[PDB]
Amino acid sequence: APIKVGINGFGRIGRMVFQAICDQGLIGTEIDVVAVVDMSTNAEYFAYQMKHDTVHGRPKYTVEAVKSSPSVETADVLVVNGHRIKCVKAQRNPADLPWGKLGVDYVIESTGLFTDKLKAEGHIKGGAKKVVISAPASGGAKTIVMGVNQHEYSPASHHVVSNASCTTNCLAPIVHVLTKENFGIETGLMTTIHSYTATQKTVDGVSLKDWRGGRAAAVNIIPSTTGAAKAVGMVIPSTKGKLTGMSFRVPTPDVSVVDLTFRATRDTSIQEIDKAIKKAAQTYMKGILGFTDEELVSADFINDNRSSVYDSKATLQNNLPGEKRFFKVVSWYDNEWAYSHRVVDLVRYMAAKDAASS
Amino acid sequence: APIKVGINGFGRIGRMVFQAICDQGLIGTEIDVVAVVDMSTNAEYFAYQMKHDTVHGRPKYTVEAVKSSPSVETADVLVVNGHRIKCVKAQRNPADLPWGKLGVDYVIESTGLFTDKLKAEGHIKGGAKKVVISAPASGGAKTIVMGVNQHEYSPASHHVVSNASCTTNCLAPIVHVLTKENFGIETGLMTTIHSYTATQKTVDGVSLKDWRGGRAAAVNIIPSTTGAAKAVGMVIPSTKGKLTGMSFRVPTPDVSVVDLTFRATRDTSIQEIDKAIKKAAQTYMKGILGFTDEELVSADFINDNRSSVYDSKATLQNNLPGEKRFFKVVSWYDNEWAYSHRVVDLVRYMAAKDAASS
Amino acid sequence: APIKVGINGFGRIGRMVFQAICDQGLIGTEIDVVAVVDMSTNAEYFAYQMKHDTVHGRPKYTVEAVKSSPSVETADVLVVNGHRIKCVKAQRNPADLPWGKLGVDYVIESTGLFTDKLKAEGHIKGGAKKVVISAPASGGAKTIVMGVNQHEYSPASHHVVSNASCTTNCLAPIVHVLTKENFGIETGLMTTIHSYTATQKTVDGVSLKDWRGGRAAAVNIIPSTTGAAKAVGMVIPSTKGKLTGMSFRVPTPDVSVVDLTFRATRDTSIQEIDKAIKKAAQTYMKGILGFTDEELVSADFINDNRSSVYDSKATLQNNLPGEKRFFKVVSWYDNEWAYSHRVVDLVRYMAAKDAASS
Amino acid sequence: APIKVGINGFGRIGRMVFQAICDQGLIGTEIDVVAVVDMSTNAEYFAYQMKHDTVHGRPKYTVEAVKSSPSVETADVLVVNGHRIKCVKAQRNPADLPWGKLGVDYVIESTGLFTDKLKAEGHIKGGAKKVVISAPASGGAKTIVMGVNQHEYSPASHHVVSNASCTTNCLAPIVHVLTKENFGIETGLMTTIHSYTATQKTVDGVSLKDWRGGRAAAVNIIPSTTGAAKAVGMVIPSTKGKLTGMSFRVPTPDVSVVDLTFRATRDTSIQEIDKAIKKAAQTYMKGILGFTDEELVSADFINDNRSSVYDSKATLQNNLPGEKRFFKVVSWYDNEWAYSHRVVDLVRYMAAKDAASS
Ligand SMILES: COc1cc(OC)cc(C(=O)N[C@@H]2[C@H](O)[C@@H](CO)O[C@H]2n2cnc3c(NCc4cccc5ccccc45)ncnc32)c1
Ligand SMILES: COc1cc(OC)cc(C(=O)N[C@@H]2[C@H](O)[C@@H](CO)O[C@H]2n2cnc3c(NCc4cccc5ccccc45)ncnc32)c1
Ligand SMILES: COc1cc(OC)cc(C(=O)N[C@@H]2[C@H](O)[C@@H](CO)O[C@H]2n2cnc3c(NCc4cccc5ccccc45)ncnc32)c1
Ligand SMILES: COc1cc(OC)cc(C(=O)N[C@@H]2[C@H](O)[C@@H](CO)O[C@H]2n2cnc3c(NCc4cccc5ccccc45)ncnc32)c1
Repeated sequence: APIKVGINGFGRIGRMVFQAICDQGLIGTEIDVVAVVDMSTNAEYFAYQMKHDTVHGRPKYTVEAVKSSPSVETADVLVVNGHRIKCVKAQRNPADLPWGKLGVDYVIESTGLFTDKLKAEGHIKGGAKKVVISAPASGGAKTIVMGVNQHEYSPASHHVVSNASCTTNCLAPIVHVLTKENFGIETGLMTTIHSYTATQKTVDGVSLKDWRGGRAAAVNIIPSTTGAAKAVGMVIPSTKGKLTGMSFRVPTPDVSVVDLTFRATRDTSIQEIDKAIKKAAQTYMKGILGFTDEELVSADFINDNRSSVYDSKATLQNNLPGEKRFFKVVSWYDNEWAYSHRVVDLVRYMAAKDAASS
Repeated sequence: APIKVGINGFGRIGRMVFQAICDQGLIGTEIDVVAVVDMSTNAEYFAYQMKHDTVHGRPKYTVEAVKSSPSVETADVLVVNGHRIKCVKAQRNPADLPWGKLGVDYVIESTGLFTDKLKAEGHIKGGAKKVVISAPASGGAKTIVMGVNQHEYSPASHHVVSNASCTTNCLAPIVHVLTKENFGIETGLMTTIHSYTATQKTVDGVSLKDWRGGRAAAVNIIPSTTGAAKAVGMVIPSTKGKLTGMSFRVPTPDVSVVDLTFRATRDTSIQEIDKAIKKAAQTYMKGILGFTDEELVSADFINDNRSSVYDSKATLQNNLPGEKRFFKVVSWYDNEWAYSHRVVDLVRYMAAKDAASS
Repeated sequence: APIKVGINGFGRIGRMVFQAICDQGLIGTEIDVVAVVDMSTNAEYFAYQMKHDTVHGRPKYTVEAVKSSPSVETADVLVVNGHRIKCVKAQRNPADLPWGKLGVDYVIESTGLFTDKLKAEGHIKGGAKKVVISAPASGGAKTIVMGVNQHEYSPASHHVVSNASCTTNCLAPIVHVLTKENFGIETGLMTTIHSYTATQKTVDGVSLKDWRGGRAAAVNIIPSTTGAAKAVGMVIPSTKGKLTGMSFRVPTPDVSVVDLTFRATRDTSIQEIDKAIKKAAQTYMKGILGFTDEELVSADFINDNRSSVYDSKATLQNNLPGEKRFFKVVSWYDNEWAYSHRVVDLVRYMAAKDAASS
Repeated sequence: APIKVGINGFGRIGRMVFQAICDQGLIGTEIDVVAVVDMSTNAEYFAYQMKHDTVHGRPKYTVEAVKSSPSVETADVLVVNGHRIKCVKAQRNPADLPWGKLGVDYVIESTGLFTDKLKAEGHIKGGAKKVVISAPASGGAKTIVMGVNQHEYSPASHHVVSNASCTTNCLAPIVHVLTKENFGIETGLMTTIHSYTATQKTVDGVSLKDWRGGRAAAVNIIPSTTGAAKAVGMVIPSTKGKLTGMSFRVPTPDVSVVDLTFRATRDTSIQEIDKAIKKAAQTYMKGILGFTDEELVSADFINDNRSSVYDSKATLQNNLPGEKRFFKVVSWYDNEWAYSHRVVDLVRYMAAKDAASS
């Protein structure tokens, strides 16, 4: 029984998510992407965008654009590895979307305009069963981070779920084992050296909400606030009010790194922490949290699908010799690639669980 | 009698133009910028943007934001070197602008939405007397390139003028001395290595009109088209249908270079062309066309206000040993800074001539 | 009978060449890289450099560093896909290299210090049979561009061959078909928008020979001279003194594009030229010269091994409507990747022909 | 009595220092730069390098290259604002420099090859009096940070002084007031997002000592270690073994930022710390420690000569709501410009004190 999904909003996020599905070879067999929705239905343009990625290169699958009817002037259907995907026109209100008419049960909300629990529900009123917001959510939506708290998903209570953010998906895993392995965490501050994103400007532009955010992105180091710190508090309750952090947008199109500085509950050492993270990466966190012993740089993590990949050498070489409480942990993450795979993982999980409970 | 001007659209272009007025020390004495119009009237945000520029640095003048009335919650008035500038709320149709009520005679149209002669004329219906479009125009608007054909401006015939484009303001000067010095020009192809601009995207985004133009700007070499070639045909009629060119957008926030390859009418040499350009730069083109004998790079032309600055070394060293017809000329230009000064020079010219003819 | 090859100089060029060999799955079976020579014999460092590449990503083969004798402190042997490569200490004079002692017949001279025919011959005096300079040569060394004039290679006369440069390998193929298909070429000027290289500096630095070439590389458009223009005159005699060109180094780590402007001998059209290049690419130039009908950017050519891939849309869209003589041709090239594959192709060709003639 | 100074090593650092002098308008009157030493004496090249800077732009003073004798083929004398500066030939051993013969008392060691106390003393053996190493020093040399411990300079005991590093000159000031204002500092970890430098590579290159540091600089986030953390322990004794930090080299040619995370001794608040830093910046730290309330970005600090400029907004907005011990402090610094001005200030301080004690 292929999971009927729909993607509302086919921008960087949307496409990435779709590509992640196709990349995992789930298209057709496991997941059926009935359709994608956006301000345009020009399938030829979508194929172009999918076939060529500045950062992620060429896809391992075949993409072609065709016409639903030999009547239509411009393609409106996408064909990935044979499977057919419908390019549907966008709506101002999610409830106006023909989800029920199309047979879509799970809608991936990635337009960034419906991050509010109430507004997102519109998809269900449109005929959808479940909605997964590919970004932080507001309005009391269940936030989940694969590898940290997916077990808290309630098929009967949760209908609008949030996959949090890319940064949160990198920090939470670390914080998760730090607390689970009973290392404790009195308080902590994290800084993320983050690659610039679509919301930024090429040259100095307009940004009334975020003044710094409007400055030339690939020529500046741009400070910015982030909720990934507090958000982890929702996935890991015990950390509420103990964690906070900021971001530094820098001249890279993709891949970011987390720098966590925290104080432990009981005396320990950087070595202990090191081994515990590695051990977790090889056991209950495999696939989500990984690690490296190599002298790597951002470029080396492109297309790495782990939500968080711990940098052992960087960590061990930059802590106090015999410190027992104050530590710094460094973990990388492909802010685009990994997050996308997590959205897929979240959907498959929910679907598998929604079916199990019947 | 200070020229009463109004800037419609206060983005990069609008500000740069305004900064060029201030930088030239014309604010107040020579030019009276009665007001600027944008979707926002937040003078504090405008002050911020003017006081800090990634590429051009800090201004040589003082900029402060004040309140028209102590009642207003957020500053709506800009104070540059004592002169007061009004921050007015934008309108959908230029004709609704209170130009006449503000006493504005010359309007600088730089929103990018009224490049059409018919739409731009709305400012005049709004009360303005003359309009200068800070970009290429359509609908039969007189196009002028200072130092090439300002003498063709007709106070009684032209009311909506276009200052052309940055690139055109770089090529025209060259082509102008090439034809004036009777070198001739059978045909010519020009390629411009241009810095990326506001219309581009930080990361792969949406660009239906220009597909390549949607790719990550600071990380790719992006081919694009340019009308600068044909436009020079309107400023210099003799070149109609003889010129054409293309552009390559590269990873630089500012400063571009023009690579002109053309075939001369009569036998000559690159040394001849070289001496001529330098001669013209020192005489009838001074201030508009300049040149350099130094081993410079793009950064070296930041804040250079000449529309086009000829590169002697680069030219002399890259032509055929004894060629007599087929040549290549290289000239730099600060695509932001110079163009901005030109808009100011055009306004001052129009104003002086409008007044002279009474 | 595995070709015995030795790499002198294991820098960007040398490694790329090596990776090209391994990538083509030639390591061991077809080509035996007996050893690589450099200022360091630290195999662990070389492994690191080969296992991680900022631009080309991770290798498809396995690389491991081991010790020749359990005695040595630091590994001095590289093991790729099982094959053992010796890491040998560099020498001031190539004649001091143990080529004969190692059984090396073909030496890849890529240190950039022995581009002179006389100095390169030192390898032969050292025991080697043939020398391939992975760069433009001087001193009368035979220059060869695969796909254009490899047939002119003489196993008895040519012992020190030059693969030319990346730029020459992109332009020659084009020029080759232009002349072969009898399009003619009175004169021609080419400009290459080239990615920065190892010879450049991160921040303004020292470069007595090339003043401009010493300025911050990733933040400037840096003009420079190129011999790729004249060099094509040696591979395609008929073009001697007819071609010339220049380069513009821009802020990209890899991939460049050639902008060729030329005047044909007989009347023709850009469409004729377009179809001809596409035909040549699909026939006698397949593998060397390719083409594209897509709206691509530099990043799309990363890892493309064709010496030159013609841009059809960019070319057709930027030429004069009904021009018959003056044209512009656009072709891209992964200046690093493709050139490397050519070096390997040159070597295999030579080796096959040296054996045949006996 | 003009301070007789000599610059050994005229690279980025050297020039910067020399330009700092001229910029301050000290050249000639206060400081007499008798000469500069480097592998080359080509004054014309030096003038070029000084008249054009990718990051800092054009100089406010005039630079010209002349010949000591109308005999010499290439200029060997620099003429800034009239003052004459000799361009001397470099030596392998500092003791072989004609410092005594030239009348140079204070030598600025900025070659990076003589950071060792013992080797640097060679300048004094060459006839010099005092030596200032424009970089961290080893061998037990007195390290001083203007605004933090210049008073600890002993004219009779210290003959080889170290101005520390750019990063240390940024963190020290902050830590200084943190301790002086009795906020206390149990332990502290600092991360510095640093622009790339001359030691890095444009494309993946050779770097045996620092493997990651060899990777393409302007296209990666590169982790690295830094002694700036421990170094503050020598300038501020009470901080020994309490501080430690790391660095992240990002794609920016200049300007860096410090992210300090520390635990205080007694209960306090971020607001307290904020007001304290500002107070200190207006009083005893003026000229060394500055601050901003604006939404700035890296580019906004170019040409800022303060050793450290505290970011109040960034700081206040990214700490825990009611935290009393665990805090984060952010401060920018033009790693090139500021440090250079400090070197000059150190020299003027030492000279004024050397003379005072007689
Ligand atoms: C690729 O094709 C194009 C072409 C285009 O230009 C016309 C814009 C976009 C674009 O913005 N594309 C957006 C971008 O790629 C991504 C947001 O991160 O999702 C897209 N997007 C934005 N709004 C969307 C929507 N409903 C909202 C909506 C629908 C109808 C009217 C509205 C009026 C006011 C405010 C909202 C309105 N439904 C689906 N995708 C959306 C995409
Ligand atoms: C700096 O402050 C802000 C804040 C903001 O968001 C709230 C948007 C902008 C912005 O877009 N800023 C634009 C940008 O800075 C610059 C274009 O290069 O001009 C601005 N701009 C956009 N439209 C403008 C206009 N009339 C058009 C117009 C007026 C009224 C309603 C309209 C409805 C639909 C379509 C057009 C409408 N008049 C003047 N400046 C304008 C600037
Ligand atoms: C990773 O290993 C390292 C370490 C290093 O630092 C010490 C430098 C390099 C490096 O420059 N590496 C260079 C770089 O990778 C590449 C040139 O693009 O070739 C390397 N290279 C430079 N000279 C070489 C040589 N013989 C010349 C030579 C050898 C011995 C003495 C000489 C004295 C004077 C003049 C020439 C001398 N043989 C092999 N590779 C060479 C490589
Ligand atoms: C423009 O002028 C040029 C030209 C050049 O190439 C020809 C190299 C440089 C350059 O490297 N320039 C170096 C660079 O700009 C900076 C160090 O970061 O200082 C320069 N530098 C390096 N060594 C120097 C020295 N004595 C040391 C020395 C002197 C003589 C021989 C030595 C042999 C082995 C080891 C050390 C040797 N004295 C002054 N400046 C120096 C500068």
